[PDB]
Amino acid sequence: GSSGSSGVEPSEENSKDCVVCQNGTVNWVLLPCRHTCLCDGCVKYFQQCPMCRQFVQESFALSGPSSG
Ligand SMILES: [Zn+2]
Ligand SMILES: [Zn+2]
Repeated sequence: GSSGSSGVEPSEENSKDCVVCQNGTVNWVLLPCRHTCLCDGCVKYFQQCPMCRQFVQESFALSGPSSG
């Protein structure tokens, strides 16, 4: 029972998300830089940061009070 609205999306559907698959929520930091642009899986896809391209020496999952 609609008129013809074939486009229902929020103001902005992009923020602190993966810049590789933009499908899953990034929950891993790429230290040192500590950039979260790689999903739990994409984190292994690129040994470096897809933003700063810094040799990833250590990586940990946020798993904190920071979530949407
Ligand atoms: Zn991803
Ligand atoms: Zn980075």
